[PDB]
Order: sequence, then structure tokens, then C-alpha cells
Amino acid sequence: ATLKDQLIYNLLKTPQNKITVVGVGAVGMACAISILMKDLADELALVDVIEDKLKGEMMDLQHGSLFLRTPKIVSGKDYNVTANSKLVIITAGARQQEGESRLNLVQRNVNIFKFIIPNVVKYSPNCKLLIVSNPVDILTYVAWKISGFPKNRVIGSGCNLDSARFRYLMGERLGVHPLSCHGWVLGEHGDSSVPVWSGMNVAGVSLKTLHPDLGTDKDKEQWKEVHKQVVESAYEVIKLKGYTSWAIGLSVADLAESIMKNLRRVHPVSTMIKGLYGIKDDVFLSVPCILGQNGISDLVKVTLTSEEEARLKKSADTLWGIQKELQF
Amino acid sequence: ATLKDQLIYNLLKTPQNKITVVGVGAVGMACAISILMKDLADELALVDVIEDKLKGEMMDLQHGSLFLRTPKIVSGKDYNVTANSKLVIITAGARQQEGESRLNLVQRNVNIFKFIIPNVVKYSPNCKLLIVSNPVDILTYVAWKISGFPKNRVIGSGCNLDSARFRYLMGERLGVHPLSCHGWVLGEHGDSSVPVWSGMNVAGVSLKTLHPDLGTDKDKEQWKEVHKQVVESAYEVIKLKGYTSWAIGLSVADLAESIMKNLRRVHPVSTMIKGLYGIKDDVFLSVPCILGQNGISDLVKVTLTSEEEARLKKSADTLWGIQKELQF
Amino acid sequence: ATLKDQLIYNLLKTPQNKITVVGVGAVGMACAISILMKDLADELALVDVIEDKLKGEMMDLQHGSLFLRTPKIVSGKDYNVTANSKLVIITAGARQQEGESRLNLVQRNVNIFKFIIPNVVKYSPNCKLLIVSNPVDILTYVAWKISGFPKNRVIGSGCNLDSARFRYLMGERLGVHPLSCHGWVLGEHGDSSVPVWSGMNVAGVSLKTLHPDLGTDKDKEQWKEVHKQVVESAYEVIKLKGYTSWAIGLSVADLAESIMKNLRRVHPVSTMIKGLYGIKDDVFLSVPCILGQNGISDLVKVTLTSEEEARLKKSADTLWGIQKELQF
Amino acid sequence: ATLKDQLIYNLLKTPQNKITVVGVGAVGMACAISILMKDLADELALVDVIEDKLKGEMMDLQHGSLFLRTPKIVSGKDYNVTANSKLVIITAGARQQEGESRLNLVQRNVNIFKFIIPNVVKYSPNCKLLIVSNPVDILTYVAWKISGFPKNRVIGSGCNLDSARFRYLMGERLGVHPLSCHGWVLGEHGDSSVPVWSGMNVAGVSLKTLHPDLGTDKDKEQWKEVHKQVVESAYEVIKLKGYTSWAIGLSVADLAESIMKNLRRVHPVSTMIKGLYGIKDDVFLSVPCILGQNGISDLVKVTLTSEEEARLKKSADTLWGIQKELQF
Ligand SMILES: NC(=O)C1=CN([C@@H]2O[C@H](COP(=O)(O)OP(=O)(O)OC[C@H]3O[C@@H](n4cnc5c(N)ncnc54)[C@H](O)[C@@H]3O)[C@@H](O)[C@H]2O)C=CC1
Ligand SMILES: O=C(O)c1ccc(CN2C(=O)c3cccc(NC(=O)c4ccc(Cl)s4)c3C2=O)cc1
Ligand SMILES: O=C(O)c1ccc(CN2C(=O)c3cccc(NC(=O)c4ccc(Cl)s4)c3C2=O)cc1
Ligand SMILES: O=C(O)c1ccc(CN2C(=O)c3cccc(NC(=O)c4ccc(Cl)s4)c3C2=O)cc1
Ligand SMILES: O=C(O)c1ccc(CN2C(=O)c3cccc(NC(=O)c4ccc(Cl)s4)c3C2=O)cc1
Repeated sequence: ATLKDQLIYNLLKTPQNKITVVGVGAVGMACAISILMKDLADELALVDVIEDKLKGEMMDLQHGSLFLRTPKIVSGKDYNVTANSKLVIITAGARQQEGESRLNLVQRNVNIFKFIIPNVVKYSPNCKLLIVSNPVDILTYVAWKISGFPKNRVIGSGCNLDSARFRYLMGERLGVHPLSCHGWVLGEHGDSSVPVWSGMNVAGVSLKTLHPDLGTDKDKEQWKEVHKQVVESAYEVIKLKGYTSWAIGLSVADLAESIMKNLRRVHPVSTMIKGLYGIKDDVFLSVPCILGQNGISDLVKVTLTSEEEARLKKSADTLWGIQKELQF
Repeated sequence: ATLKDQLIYNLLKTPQNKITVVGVGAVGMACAISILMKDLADELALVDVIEDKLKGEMMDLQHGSLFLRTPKIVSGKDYNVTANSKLVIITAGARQQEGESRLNLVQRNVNIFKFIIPNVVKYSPNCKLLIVSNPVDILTYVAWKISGFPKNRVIGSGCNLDSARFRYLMGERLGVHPLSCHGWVLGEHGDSSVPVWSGMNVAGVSLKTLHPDLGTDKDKEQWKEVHKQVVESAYEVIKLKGYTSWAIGLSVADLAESIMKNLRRVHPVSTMIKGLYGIKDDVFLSVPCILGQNGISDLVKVTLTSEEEARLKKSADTLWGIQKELQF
Repeated sequence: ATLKDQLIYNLLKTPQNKITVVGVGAVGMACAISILMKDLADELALVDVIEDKLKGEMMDLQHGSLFLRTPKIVSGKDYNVTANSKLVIITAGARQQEGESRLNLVQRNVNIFKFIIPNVVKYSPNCKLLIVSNPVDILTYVAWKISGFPKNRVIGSGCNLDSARFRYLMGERLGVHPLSCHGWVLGEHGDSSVPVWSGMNVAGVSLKTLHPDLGTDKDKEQWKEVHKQVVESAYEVIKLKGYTSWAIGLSVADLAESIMKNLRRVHPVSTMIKGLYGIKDDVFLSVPCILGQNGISDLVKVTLTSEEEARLKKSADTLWGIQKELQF
Repeated sequence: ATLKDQLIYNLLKTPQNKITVVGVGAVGMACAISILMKDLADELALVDVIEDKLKGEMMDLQHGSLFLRTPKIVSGKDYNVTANSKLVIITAGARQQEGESRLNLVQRNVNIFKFIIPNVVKYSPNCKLLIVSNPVDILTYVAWKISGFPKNRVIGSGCNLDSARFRYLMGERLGVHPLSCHGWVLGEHGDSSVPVWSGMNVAGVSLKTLHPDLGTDKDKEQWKEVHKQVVESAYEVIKLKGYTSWAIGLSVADLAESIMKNLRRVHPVSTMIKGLYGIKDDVFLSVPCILGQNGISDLVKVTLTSEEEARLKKSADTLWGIQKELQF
């Protein structure tokens, strides 16, 4: 009699919460570790093209995961290891080389997504796609087109992280914990993003109401400088460290939690926005979405000034400007 | 009247669970992110010598921490930012250059710790020191000597991770969840480490009792191959990826949780072992320790065979062999 | 040599997060179990006057706590077991007998607090007092007077639970998760409580803005019926079951979490409100407070209509009407 | 246009982790609150026969659940509200009247289960049955027979709580945290239960090995007194308080966690034991079981002395003694 059979009388013998991370660069692995440690998944699948490096990240993560609610953790160049994923996070992309045009970068990303997205869909046809790759508003559009998925199951990391950053500085200024502050940053991810002053409050007391010169240039307190420092903060990280990993990792884990645990929470994420704010093109921008187990179940219809509406409309034009030139 | 003063009537105006990570290489930051995400600390302090890279890791971690129970997160070249740390994790070290002697490497690590440890102690005199730097059993001794701390407040990452790995394979073989398996790997971290077959059980049913030829060469099932595959697993990670980060990060977070939340849990960690197993020298090896808010409160006196006892004794000799030559 | 000494080599030999629950009725024990299971306390102290019943609730709770992060759990008629409590929850009360006057009931509660509060203070002088006993806005005042504590360390359960209930129905009506809805119920706990329509939003989009006839009687959708159903819900529980336990238990655990884990979260809790809304008497009502490790660190100055302000002012009069008649 | 439609643009429109508690007495509700607070279930169903009291417990629990990851919470006299339960906890039964025979009580419990179990099965045919009702080892058998479920999907609360209690006192004696102690109490729940000395260890160091006169009468340290104090502790709760609620609540929540979150953890729970310890009858006793999402997946074959084996065998006889007389 074997030792197994002497010790254990056995009576009995598919994952329900599988997550795939595509790309195991800094960002991919930051997503992966941040998702493990929120115990969101019973199976975690890693996919990249450098095979020896992929298997090492899988093994290192496996070994650490022994100190958690350990899920199944698998990896491969072949997308068959991503089968029956509830959620697939795309981090894979090309980084812009110096003197490369915006349009040229997007097209190289498009040519990559033309290999990735059809393989993801082949093996996980009812998954939600969460797009992290930059520039995120266009690459969400790209993944939507290639996948043929409905708009609810294609989401971009969007302004989730920029909004968190905004609320931190909002908090520092009012002497209030960031989580007690509310306020969104919507539209095109980075630089062109719109701080929405109308809906910024603490405990439902509107800041616009108390200080009606809030967003404006004749603002004694200069709250414009907040949205400026949010965007500078993104760059100062890259200047000092070389890249950002942790910040996007946890921002994505936050979005993954809302989807995987069906929290029906509000995130300013890139979604198909044709119909709203007088935009007639198939562009994606960040507006507040309820995220649940079926992805974006609802949008929250934010009332924007004509200034705010124009700044979005201008972003939607720039974005369609590139999208119409892309070859699928 | 400012917007802050119009909105908020204030009534009121030191951290109790501060953790310092020394070194923000792969391992340091894996420790840091893994500690953030277990919400162990109200203040987290990062210290390294490359100033621009340090500040970037701090900022990136800060930004991500907006999606957690956000602690204070600070960084500096100067150790004054580590003041009143309950726990300090040392990851800083020298890596062995080509043709460099084992003794010479340890002495360079000694000369580094002669700058680090006195600065750590100056600013956090009642802290626990958790040593992760390799070779860990000697560098724990080094930190103990330089700090003049009692043996309870100086701990090495030790065989915590190797034991977890062992128990995983133990589990796979018995068809039992790793956390339902018990069994230690003690002594010198890596290669020379001793699987303790006497104390390996499931639900208190000793495996040694059911299959008395367990550890031996005449073992039909060849359980020796388990401890072999544990050590090969460490290397296969380094061959494939370049280094290990995640696995030690979470292994250290596990030890930090036991200390910071006073769990009084048992970990096989490097501690001063003079008195036991006929060892008369001031050497550190991994034996089961109860970890709590005062560090190592208790040892568990494991009864070892003459083989096991000799393999430890031999490691203690090798280690004192280097320790006696070091210049403080 | 004993078995303890053969097995365990000992190296070493005060709680930092002690909570006392005063009163082990339905409500007290609901508080206690709800606080245990959020692992908020390293020591839990139970105090009541029926000694045999007290010790049984302690033992039953002890035995269950073996399946949690087990704290120390103690009990006594003598308040010396409450020493060094960070938080003391008063649930002790008299229940109104048939034909007893409202004033007479409050005075019996006062005569009880005249024994409890000085004993609590004697043994835990830097604690926060959380008052749950009804009528809660007056008994918070009573505990404030007897304790001589500053207004920041004396808090009443207040409208925390009523506001939660409101937001649930708000959610059901908008097809939004309760936690994505914001909106307070302020003032005198129950019946006289004021739904604050100005500050009710989803994702910062004010409901008042979209539907300016919200609070009013000429409201097509009849949102007044929400605050009505909140108050009826309190009664329908007592009619059907005899009392409420679970609801106040978890409402108090929520407030305890904010204090014990220093979350600096906003709760509509009873606090000293002289200075605000043209109120010159020492009365307590529910306004939004930031709760942290020092109790109420901040108030949020909510802008109220003249109707809302008058309804509060009227409650403050009624309450001072009773407070001035009480004998200390 | 409604306020809902002005605020929310909707895109989209069954529970996967439903738990039913049958009986909302002290024990039932302690189970319910303890299960809510471990966030195990997306739907919780309460069933009892007193309709007005049932609806009050549901409402009180509903209101408290607003401070958690709020599940759906329903109740009814009709079992149709228990449809698609992954786990059903039976607390309903009869208490022994004065001068009533043991056999007569069990038969009245049988006649109740003949209404409950077929209704549970009708609406949740693939559920796991967790039996809490006393006497638990017989009523588990009763539920197994009536349900026609396989032995893996019928589990009794068993000696889970007695074993926890044992380990606490074991810990107090060795100066070790209860969770660092291992040791089972197996067999018939209460009084006749067998402390298994062979498999009692700390960190895999067997206590039997260090002190071979452990269980015996010639034990200088008198460890027999531990199992005595475990059983006296059960009674002293009932003498002092009237009943036990919290202890069984959390003991059941522990078992529910292992099943609902597929932890594959070891619990000494009542299961069909024909085949083991020379027992040829269909009796249920507590032996170590791996609990997962399909209930009892595996048993751990504990080696027992002839004394231990005889004490179980004697319990199995007494139990079959009653079981053979029951009318289905
Ligand atoms: N929403 C809310 O805020 C609600 C609050 N309550 C309050 O909770 C309080 C307690 O109600 P329950 O615990 O449900 O039932 P309860 O009224 O039976 O229990 C309260 C306990 O106070 C104890 N007590 C009396 N004098 C004492 C002293 N000198 N020292 C220590 N303890 C003493 C009693 O023995 C009793 O066990 C009541 O005063 C009531 O006002 C009740 C219902 C709703
Ligand atoms: O691609 C492979 O080579 C591969 C992939 C998955 C597996 C199975 N698997 C897990 O899903 C999984 C999850 C988490 C941990 C884990 N393994 C370990 O941690 C260890 C393996 C060997 C040692 Cl030693 S530790 C494993 C693991 O081995 C094995 C091999
Ligand atoms: O090294 C510095 O110069 C330094 C150190 C600490 C701090 C204070 N501080 C925290 O302690 C802390 C914890 C967590 C987050 C965090 N800041 C933020 O996430 C953001 C800052 C600026 C933006 Cl934009 S987001 C901060 C933060 O700014 C600021 C600057
Ligand atoms: O007042 C008393 O009679 C008293 C109070 C606390 C204690 C010590 N104590 C704890 O602080 C504590 C916390 C959690 C559990 C717990 N005890 C138990 O679970 C058991 C005691 C006896 C058995 Cl049997 S189990 C205890 C416990 O016994 C002992 C006696
Ligand atoms: O049996 C019934 O009568 C019944 C059953 C389910 C429901 C729907 N439902 C939940 O599933 C549920 C879960 C948790 C809370 C909850 N209700 C509430 O929180 C409140 C109702 C009214 C106020 Cl005020 S709060 C509910 C709730 O109302 C309503 C009535």
C-alpha cells in the first residue's frame, strides 16, 4: 500500500474566476502581483513572446503565491493557456521610439493586437477585455474593432489612476482623507484630460457651490494647478525611475476587483462614447461607468459645461483623426 | 475665507506600525509592494543610495497606494526618514564579483552593514531587524553583532520560502492542499538545508510512522527528490528570469505579518542557535521560531537524527569558518 | 523536566487596541460579535450587572473567537477589566416600563450613566466614548457632561444606520449599488431626522440639480416616501421580532472600524453642535464627522435650507427641553 | 423623463454562492450573522415556521448587511426561497421534553427532517447539507438517508468546536498560540469524544514522543483533565447563559468558509464512517475531512490505539442502537 493510500481515503475528483494578463513587462507583472494579493482569481494565466523570461516570472510568482490563497498559475506563448478567462488584461504594446509619429506607433500596436485579440477571443469568447497599453483610448477602440465584442465587454484603464491622483491633492488641500473626497478626471488619458469641477464634493457639499470661481483663471486658490501637478506627477515618475509599474498595477487591480467581485462601483474608464457630448464618431474616452461581472453595465450621465464638452469633442476629433488612418 | 475653512471645521491635530525597507532593488520593492497590500504598516520608509531611482520607486508606490488603506510613504538616502520603525527589512548587499572569495564578499557585506545597522539603530532603537541579504545566515550574525540587539530582535528570512516550496510538493504527492501539510526545511539556507522527515504530518498523522523508509536511499517513493526539486526550483528561476523578486517579497511579507500583527506563528527563520545540536559557536541557522511583536519569543526544540544533527553541525562549522575571519 | 520545557525554549514575556462593550443585551453582543469579526481589537472587555449571564456570554464568545484572529476576551461587574480601552461602547440602558414618562426613563438612564461613565473614565481616561443607548442624542450629552471629556471623544451612534438605510432605497430607485449613492440623514435620531436633498448625488451628479422638486410635496416621484419608509423600517423590525440587534451591531462596528483603524471616514454621528445652525444650547445631533483614532477630528459644514435648519433648531429645543430637567 | 433615466444610461440586465440557514433560533442567527461577516454568500435565505419572527430577523440582518459586501437576503415559510443553494445549514430540531426517551426525541427530529430535507432537495438538488441540530451524529445520518445524497454532500458540525477548545487549553499549557497547536477530538460529539494524543504536536514535534504517558492515568501532568474541561465548558455556558449561540455560529461559519471558498482544509466533522475502525454499520462520527466546494473530498486515515478504537466502536454501537429503531 502506497503512503498516499495509507494516509488519505479519497471520495471525489474547471475555474470560475480565471484572469489572463497579456505581457509580463514591469506593468504586466505589477498587474499580476496586485491581482494575486487581492485574491480575485482561482486561475491566473501569463502570456508573452519571450518564452524563457515568461516561465521565470510564472515560477517566481507561483513560489510567492504559496503565502496566499494560492490559485492555479500557468503561462505560455500559445493562447490556449488563456481558455475560459472571465477577464483578459492586455498590457502588450510597442513603446514610441524618438521621432516616431503618433499614427505610426498606433499602427504598430494595431498590428500586434491583430495577433493578440483574435487569439484571446478564440479561447475566451465571453471574457471582458481590460486594455492598459498606451495610448489607451485608441487601443481600446482597436481591441473593440478586432474582437467584435459589445461595447460593455471592452474597457480601457482610462483616467481611473489620474482621478485617484486628483482626489489625493484635493484631500491634501482641504485637510481631508482622499477617500472622503469625490471628483473625476474624464476624456483623453493624460494632458487633455478634463477635471470636472461641477461634481467635486466632500460629504455631498459641492466645492463649486462654496467657491464658484473654482476651475477658472481668476481662482484666488488656483485649483487649475492641481490637474497640472497630476500630469507632471506621471512624467516625474518616468524621469526618475525610467517607467511606471506599481501605480498602473494597483489601478488595474482596482478595476479587476470591481469586475471580478461584481461590486458595481463607478470608475472613469475608456468606453465607446458615440451618442454623448455631440460626438458622432466611434471613439473611446473616460466617463464614469458602473463596473460589474459583465463589464460596463451602466454609464453615469455627467452634465458638462460648453468648455468641458468642447475639450472632449476636440479630443474625440484628434482620436478619430488617427483611427480613420489605421489599417486592419 | 478659504474653501478649506468654509467646508471643514477642524477639532484636532506619530506612527505605531512603521516599516523600513533598506534597498529598492527587485527584492526590496517586491517586499515593499507585498507589505503595502497586506496593509501591515501606517508608515513605509524606503532607503537606498541611488537618489533619483529611490524617489521614483517611492512616487510610483505612493500613486498605486491610493487604491489601498493608504499609509504614509517616505524615502531618503539619509536614515532619519526611518525613525521609530517597528520593523526594518535589510535587502542591501554586495553581489559576488568573478574570482572573488566567499570570505571577501562577506567582508564587503560586513563593511556595508557597518554603515547601515548603526544608522538603523540610531533612529529606531527598539525595532526588529529582518535580514534578507544573502548569504542570509552569516549576514544575520553580522547585523546581530553590529546592532548589539538581543537575539530575539534579529531574524533572517532563512528557510521560510524553501519550507513553503517543500510543503507544496509534499501536497502534490499526497493529493492534499499545501496548507494542510506540515514539514520544515532547517539549517543553512539553500543546498545544505535539511528536510526534517520526523516532523512531517497531515492532520497529525506522521508520514515517518506510516512509511519508516521516508528520508532514506532505500525509499521506494524517493522523497529525497522533493528536497532536490526545491533547490533546483530556486536556480531554474534565476536561469530563466535573471533573479528572484516575487517569491522572497511574499516570504518576507509572511514573516512581517507574523511580527506586525503579533500572530505568534511558527517560521523556520535564521536565529542565534548556540546551545542546540552540540553547536558552541555564535552562528545563525533556521529552526522553528514563534514570531510576534517582539520578534522571536520562543524556539521549538525539534528532535533531529544523528544525520540531521551532523548536517547542521557541518553548516555551523563552515559558517563560523568565515565569521571568525571577519573584521568589525 | 516538564513537557512544556522539553518542547519550547522561551526567550521573552499590554493591549494597544482594547475595546470595552458595556451591556451584554441583544445590542451589546451584536456589537461585540460584529467587532470580533472585523478583527478590530486585541482585547475585548464585556461589562454588565447580571454576573452569571455576563460570564456565559464571555465564554460563548471566547469559544467562537477560536475561529478568528483570537483577541483576549475578559468580563466583570467591576470596571477594572476595562483598563486602557482605546474605545468604550455604552449599550447599557433602562427599557421604558408601561405608564413611565419619557422624562422618567431618561433620568433612570442618567442615574445608570452616573455609575458607568465615572468608572469607565477612572480606568480608561484617554478612551473614545461611543454611545448606543436610546434616546441617543440626549444620552451622548449625558456621557459628555459626566465624563468631562472633550467633544471629539464623545460620539453617538446617531443617524449612521438611518443614512445607510436611506442610501439603500436611493439605490433601488436609481438602479445603482447603495455604496455608489451618497446622501445623509442628519439631526435627531428617528422620525425628526432630516434627509439632506442638496448633497444627494451619484458620481458627483447632484439629484437636486436634475430634479429640483426632489424634497418637496409636489414631487412627481415622491422621494419624501423614502425617509418615511426608513423610519417605518425601524418599527416594523421591533413589531415583528421584539427588538433590533444585528442592524445596530453592524452600524456600531462600522463606526468602531473608522476609529480603531484611523480611516478618517465620514459618518453622520451625534456630536456637540452648539455654534452651528443658530443653536446656542449644549445639545448633540448627527452631522457628518471625520472619525479617526482620536474620535471626531473634523465636522463637514453642510449648507442647509431654512426649512432643514428650522427642523434641526426645533429638535435642539425639544432636546434641551428634557436635558435642563435632568438631575446630575 | 424620470430622474433614474436622466442620471443612468443602462447597457445590461442568478446567484452562484447561495447559502440557506434553516431555523432562526439563537444558533441559526449566530450562523447567519457569522456567514454574512465572512462575506461567503451572494444570496442568504432564512427559513423557519414562525412567520412574523422570521421576517423580523431577515429585516434586522438586511439593515446591518448595508455595512458589508451586501448580498441578497430573503426569507419564507415556503422552501422555494432556498432554490439553487450551494450550501444548506439545518439548525431546526426538537429539544428533549422531561421524561422523554433518547429514542423518542430522535424520532421526533426524524419526523421534522422528513418535512425539511425533501423540500431542501426539491429546490437545491446539488447543495451540500451541513447539519448543526443535536444530537448531530444521528441527525446527519437522518439527513443522509432522507436526502439520498452521496456521503460527501452530507456533513455534521461534529467535533470542529470541541477540537478548537481542546487546542486552546493545549496552547495555554505549552505557552504556545492555539493556532500553532495541532490535535483532534474525534467520534461522538460531546462526553464520549476521544482526544487523539498520538497526533498532538507543535511544529511537528509529537507530544506523545516527548512524554509517552500523555493520555494515561499515570500521567504526572494529567492531560486527561484537558478533555474533561472541554466538555464541562460546553455545560458551564448553558448553566450561566441558558444556551450556546456564538460558539456554534463561528464553528459553522469556519466549516462554511472551507466549503464555499474551496479551501480544502481539515475539519473533524460528522461523516459516514463505515469501513474504518472495524465499523460495519451506516453511522456518522467526526474524523478529519478535507472540506471543499463539493463537501468532503477526502478523509485522513488517523491511526488510533486499541483504547481509542474501542471508545469509537462503542459510540458507533450506541448510535446504530438508536438508528436501527427509527421509522422513515
Ligand atoms: N438604534 C439604536 O440606537 C437603538 C438603541 N437601543 C439601545 O440599546 C440599549 C440596550 O438595549 P439591548 O442591549 O438591546 O437590551 P437590554 O436593554 O436588555 O440590555 C442593556 C443592558 O444594560 C444593562 N445595565 C443596566 N444597568 C447597568 C449598569 N449599571 N452597568 C452595566 N450594565 C447595566 C442591563 O442589565 C442590560 O443587560 C438600550 O438602552 C437602548 O436605548 C435599542 C434599540 C435601538
Ligand atoms: O508550465 C509549467 O511548467 C507548469 C505550469 C503550471 C504548473 C502547476 N502549478 C500551478 O498551477 C501552481 C500554482 C502555484 C504554485 C505552483 N507551484 C509552486 O509554487 C511550486 C512548484 C514547485 C515548487 Cl518546488 S514550488 C503551481 C504549480 O506548480 C506546473 C508546471
Ligand atoms: O519624498 C518626498 O518629497 C515626499 C515624501 C512624502 C510625501 C507625502 N506623501 C505621502 O506620505 C503619501 C502616501 C501615499 C500617497 C501619497 N501621494 C500620492 O499618492 C500623490 C501625490 C501626488 C500625487 Cl499627484 S498623488 C503620499 C504623499 O504625497 C510627499 C513627498
Ligand atoms: O473571567 C474569567 O473567568 C476568564 C476570563 C478570561 C480568561 C482568559 N481567556 C481569554 O482571554 C480568552 C480569549 C479567547 C478565548 C478564550 N478561551 C477559550 O476559548 C477557552 C477557554 C476554555 C476553553 Cl475549554 S476554550 C480565552 C480565555 O480563556 C480566563 C478566565
Ligand atoms: O421577503 C421579503 O419581504 C423581501 C425579500 C427581499 C427583498 C429585497 N432585499 C434584499 O435582498 C436585501 C438585501 C439586503 C438588504 C435589503 N434591504 C435593505 O437593506 C433595506 C430595506 C429597506 C431599508 Cl430602509 S434598507 C434587502 C432587500 O430589501 C425585500 C423584501
